[PDB]
Amino acid sequence: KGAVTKLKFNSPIISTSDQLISTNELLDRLKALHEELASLDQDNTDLTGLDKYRDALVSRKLLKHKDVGIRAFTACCLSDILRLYAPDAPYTDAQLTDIFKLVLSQFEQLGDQENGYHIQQTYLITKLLEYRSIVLLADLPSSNNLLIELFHIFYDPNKSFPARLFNVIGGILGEVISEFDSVPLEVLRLIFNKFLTYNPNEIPEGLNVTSDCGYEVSLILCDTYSNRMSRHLTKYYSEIIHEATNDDNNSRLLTVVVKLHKLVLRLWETVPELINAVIGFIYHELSSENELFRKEATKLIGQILTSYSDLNFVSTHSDTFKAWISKIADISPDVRVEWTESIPQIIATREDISKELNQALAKTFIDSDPRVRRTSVMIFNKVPVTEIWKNITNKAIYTSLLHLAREKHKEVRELCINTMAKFYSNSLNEIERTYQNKEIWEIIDTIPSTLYNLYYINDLNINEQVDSVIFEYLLPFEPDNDKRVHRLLTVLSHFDKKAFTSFFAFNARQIKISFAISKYIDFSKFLNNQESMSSSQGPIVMNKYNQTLQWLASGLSDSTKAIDALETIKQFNDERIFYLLNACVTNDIPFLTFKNCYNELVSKLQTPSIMPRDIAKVIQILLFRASPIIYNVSNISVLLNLSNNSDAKQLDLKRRILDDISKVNPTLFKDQIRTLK
Amino acid sequence: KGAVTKLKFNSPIISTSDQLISTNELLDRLKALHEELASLDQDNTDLTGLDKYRDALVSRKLLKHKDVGIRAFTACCLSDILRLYAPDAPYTDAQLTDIFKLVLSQFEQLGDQENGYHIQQTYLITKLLEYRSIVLLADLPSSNNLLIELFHIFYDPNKSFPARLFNVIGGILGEVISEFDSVPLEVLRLIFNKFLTYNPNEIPEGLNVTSDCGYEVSLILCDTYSNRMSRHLTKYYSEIIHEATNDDNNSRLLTVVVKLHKLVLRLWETVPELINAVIGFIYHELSSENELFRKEATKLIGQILTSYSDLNFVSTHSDTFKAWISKIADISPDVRVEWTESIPQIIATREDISKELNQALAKTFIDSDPRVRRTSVMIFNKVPVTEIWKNITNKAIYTSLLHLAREKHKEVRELCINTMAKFYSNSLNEIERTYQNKEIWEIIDTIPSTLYNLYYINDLNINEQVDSVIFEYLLPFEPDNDKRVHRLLTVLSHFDKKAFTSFFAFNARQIKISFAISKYIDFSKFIVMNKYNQTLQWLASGLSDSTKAIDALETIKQFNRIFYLLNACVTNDIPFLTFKNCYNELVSKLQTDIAKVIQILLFRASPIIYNVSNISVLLNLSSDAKQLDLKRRILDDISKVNPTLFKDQIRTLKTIIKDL
Amino acid sequence: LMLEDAVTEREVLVTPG
Amino acid sequence: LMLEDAVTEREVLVTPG
Repeated sequence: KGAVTKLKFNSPIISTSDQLISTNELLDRLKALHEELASLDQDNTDLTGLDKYRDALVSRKLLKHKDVGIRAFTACCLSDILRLYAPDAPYTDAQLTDIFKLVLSQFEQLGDQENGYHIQQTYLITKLLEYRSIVLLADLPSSNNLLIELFHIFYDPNKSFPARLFNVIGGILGEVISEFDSVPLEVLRLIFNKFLTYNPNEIPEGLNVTSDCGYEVSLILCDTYSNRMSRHLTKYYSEIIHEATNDDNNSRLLTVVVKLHKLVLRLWETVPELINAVIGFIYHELSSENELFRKEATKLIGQILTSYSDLNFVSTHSDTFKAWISKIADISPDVRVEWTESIPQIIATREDISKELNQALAKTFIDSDPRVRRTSVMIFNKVPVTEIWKNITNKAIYTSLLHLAREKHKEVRELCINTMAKFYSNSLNEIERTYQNKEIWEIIDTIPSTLYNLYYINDLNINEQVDSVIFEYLLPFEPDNDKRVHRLLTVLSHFDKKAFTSFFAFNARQIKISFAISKYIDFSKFLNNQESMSSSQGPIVMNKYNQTLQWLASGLSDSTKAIDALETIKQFNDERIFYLLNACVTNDIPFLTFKNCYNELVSKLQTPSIMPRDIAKVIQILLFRASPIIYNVSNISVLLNLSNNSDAKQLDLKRRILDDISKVNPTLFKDQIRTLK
Repeated sequence: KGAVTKLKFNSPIISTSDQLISTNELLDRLKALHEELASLDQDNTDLTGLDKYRDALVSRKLLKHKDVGIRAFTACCLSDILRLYAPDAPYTDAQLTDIFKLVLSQFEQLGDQENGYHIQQTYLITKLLEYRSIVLLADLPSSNNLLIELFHIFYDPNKSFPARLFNVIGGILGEVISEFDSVPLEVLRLIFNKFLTYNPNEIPEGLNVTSDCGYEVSLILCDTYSNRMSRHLTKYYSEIIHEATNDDNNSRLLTVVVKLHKLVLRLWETVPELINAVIGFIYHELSSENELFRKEATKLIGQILTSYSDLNFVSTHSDTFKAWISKIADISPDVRVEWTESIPQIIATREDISKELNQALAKTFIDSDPRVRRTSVMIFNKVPVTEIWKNITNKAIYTSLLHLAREKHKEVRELCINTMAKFYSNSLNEIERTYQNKEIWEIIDTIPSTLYNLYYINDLNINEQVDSVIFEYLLPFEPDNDKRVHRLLTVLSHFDKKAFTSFFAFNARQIKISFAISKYIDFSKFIVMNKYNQTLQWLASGLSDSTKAIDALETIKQFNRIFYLLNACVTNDIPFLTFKNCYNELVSKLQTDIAKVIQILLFRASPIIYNVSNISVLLNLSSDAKQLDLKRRILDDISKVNPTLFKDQIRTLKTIIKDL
Repeated sequence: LMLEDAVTEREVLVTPG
Repeated sequence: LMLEDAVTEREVLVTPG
């Protein structure tokens, strides 16, 4: 009762009919009273000569007074009264609600344009938090509603709160909710949706200073008040799922869970510590009866493993990560594909694992469903060669990859062929050899042989494909005279006898093909001018060319596309194309100009009974067998003895090659040595 | 009975105990019989001296004979018999099934690696189509099963049929199914899923030599037999939905409809004539009770409108396109958003429509939900300026666009402000003026004034944003002293008095801010110490988050090069060229949080518009009357912000004014 | 509702002292 | 299943005529 400090303000605050107080006088008085109360020290203060105003500052005439100033000052005063009297809690619950609706109003106006009393309201909110009087709001019979309202105030989009207060707003909402056991779903929708509805980094721009109250608030709550929020997050997940589930609309559940998963994915990125609150649901979702939810859960954890996080998922939540890798054996193929689709990014984003991955992909590469096998080989296509070489190391993967090249299934086989070839190419142009990676190389080095062995299956499409693929990735057409050979040897380095016999056969055919296209043009030129409509050979040469064209078209998958193509070329009867074509097949051409005639030739055919595109894809593959690429001025480079001694594995190839080049057709071979002499 | 031609083959084909026929002999004999029969004439032929072999060629000893050859030749022979005896069909349905399982076998082997009788089987399939004998398969009691099998054969991925036969394979399946009224769903999922599972733009990677039977077949069926297939396509859609609905799994339907929609989207791209078969379902889906199906259906047509097609959707199926644009008034906001999200790509892809769109966006721009509004203004952000200027022309769009910049809703306000600024910038650097777009320019010309008037709201965040926006799009730092002014005048060209007062105030403030930040390090170098605190708190008073500034400057001062950069940026009177160089490096290194803090301060603190530009603003050619009157307006103030300069001339001018 | 312009031409981006 | 090589080392990429 007795104190050293004392309230020195004693002016009336209530306007009656007998004695009236002007609005301005009342404003000034309430200002004074506010300023004075603020200064008061809680412990050292009379407090007895203050009930007068305790009783006065709750009059509805002031609570709902027109002038905002009176209301704001009243708010502050009451803020202080609460602070001084506590922990006695002088007002009754009713009065306290009446006060706390006023404070909410003040908070509401705080986000509005300045009413000239922003400062008072700043004081209000700050001091309501500092002295923790705010939480009184929670012990009221209307607390839930007041909570919802309190939250809607600050999360309202139409309000513009300054950034300075965000830490305070997160405080207010922090404390007020820390007193709650069961928070209304509404508030939680409010708090959590902000993760969905506000994604930074979405608009590339100059400063991105824009910022958002509700989001930072959500972060403050989910970071600073994690321990109390997690409990609710769990309830949010379960309740939302529960709500969607029992919904009359039967197609909502999936749509909402797919959203929850996004909420989760964001939380993991922003506040990974919270994910613990719902990780169990996911864990159980992976093993759910409905395949779709397993698919989604798989996709989710798939997304998680590729996201930047201060925390580490496999360390933190190994339990479910194991359950994640456990989905390479899910009954539903869709789930397996869903899993397998995620690896490239994972590998591309984390080296954390090369153990379970290598364990899993091995099974994924020999799965009964061709979709997953395709999605498996797609790895070698989508993620860069280097990261493959670094991350995946299991023997079985490569063997299976190459193994599928002989598979019945077409769509897999083709992709396989193309992939492992482009891979072979890239797997030499980027990765060198050491003492430890050579262990798998004996597989990457048997790629060309394997490729060349496909010819033995005798399929037109496959032969066409291998033809196309070899000259695309293996034996390229660029970029110089020496390295083509240097690599050529490395391609020939690891061959079995079959690979050599086929390699040579393919070359033995080239001369017979050249001897055919040359005569093809020599016979096609017959329509340059009238030589014999029915004269010299009219009745006989037409049926030599006509029947000759079938010979070259007997090796192509779609002969009816071949016989049609070149006849239209006879329809053309343009000399340029004939000169280039003829030039490509005549044998003995410097390697460099061949490229020049070929590229222009193919480019020329583009964009002029059906589309020429065909004719291009026909004559190109047809040329790959027809023209000389390997037996040419390369000879001159193999001729130069690159090494005095050593490198026996190179000289035996020099031999293997030249020995044959001298045998298949020596019209070219014996001449260079003559030039050398 | 009497004919000119007669069967000249009369060797036995059935091996009995008394007389045995070697396998090879049987091969040769059946070969001969095949060859002979092949040449026979269908109408002009005895046909009586043939029953002998008709009866023999159904014996299980031949039909299911071990040697593939026997079976192939038997198949061919039978194929010719069917053709010769046609249309009488002497055989029983049973025998005919037994034959047709054999033919199916042959087709099966036709896609396998060569079996040595590939020729005979090619002949088989070809002539079975030419003489149209295949369709007999359809009038059997097991026809459904044989159909399913027949289709499974060719759509089999484990089989590799040569390309030359694809047109024929599309024929066989064409005819055989053209005889069916109720096709087992299996076949239709078979035919149609192929559109989903094989996209010819996913597989190009080198030579494009790849091809696939099932797909080309599906197209042939859906193209050449469109009239016959659409009829089924309808049934496929309805049945798929019906199955999905009652599938007990309650989340199945949506996944299935979203896939059907993809099927549709592919069909429109490849065979747009077929969409007629299901366009009604979509039409009714758009007006469905469930919002989600409306949403999906809406986006679908959204997708349609952006794809290259030999046909035109708004012309062909206007009925539903109207129903699509009818979705700007759907009860469900998600649907509205879904609609509004598709336009940017559409407009950039089609000029076909500028009437209904302009009609709609006006409505979309004043929607009660801020989401649709945001996604509306996003148009001006995502699609290039030109396409905007050409495609959308309605007054309401632009007015609403600029109008939303002053709306209570924040997320709208912000995007609005930034967007119309980027638009302003791009809308002068790229688009010229004409007779009727000037009417829109007179609105686009009020962007700078509107922006500068926003400062008067006195919101820290807004002021920060407008600050950021101005120096990014309106008054950039690029590229050299000579041109900046020329356009600076053009932005200042259309100002009201407020815009000028604020424009000048911003610079009257600039010197006082410089006067502080310059003093900041000068105060940090250490009676003034308790002024440092007040200036340092003062400098952060203009910022939305001062509590992030006061920490920032302590973090930079914690060190106690950058200091020189700051001084250089703030000292005033700096060659604008170096300003850029010191400015950029500072932020680039300072970035990799704090970076976002000092920049905004610099935008208000450092000299950009009042700088070495002045010597360039002084030099004129006389000459534009619209520029020279403004140059005074500017310099006049520049003399007030800093009288250090023009104090010498004007005084002498004052004297000569006096002497007068 | 719509936000309202609420200051005069004199005090804009002003700072005392 | 897996495809099986169906030509000899002698006749591979052979062409009659």
